[PDB]
Amino acid sequence: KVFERCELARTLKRLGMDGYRGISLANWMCLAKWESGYNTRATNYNAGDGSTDYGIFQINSRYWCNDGKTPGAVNACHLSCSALLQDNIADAVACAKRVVRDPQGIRAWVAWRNRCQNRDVRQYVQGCGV
Ligand code: NA
Repeated sequence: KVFERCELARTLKRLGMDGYRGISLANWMCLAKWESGYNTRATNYNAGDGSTDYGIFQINSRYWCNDGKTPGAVNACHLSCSALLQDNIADAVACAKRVVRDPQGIRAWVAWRNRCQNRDVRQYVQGCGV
């Protein structure tokens, strides 16, 4: 599923993302935009370490989910990476929350640092009623 902007804004809000561990909704929106273009079945293979980035938040298999084919990986979110390719994003949101509970927080994603950090991201939620 490829979400419309405001459609995603309200979906994330209903899932408890607005201000989670201090991260505004607009930051979560900006992250999803640059990571996947709001596409829940987006995937990216990294031949180097045999890992794959899954879903709307492009969460990596070396640490967060199990796909069975990533050498010496772990499963911190305790989910099959398939759960991160569902049209319903509740499981992906639970995993993104687990990711930010680590030391780096939202900085865990390099795309956030490049396209969202030190910028006014309010434009991602403007007009969505959130
Ligand atoms: Na894994």
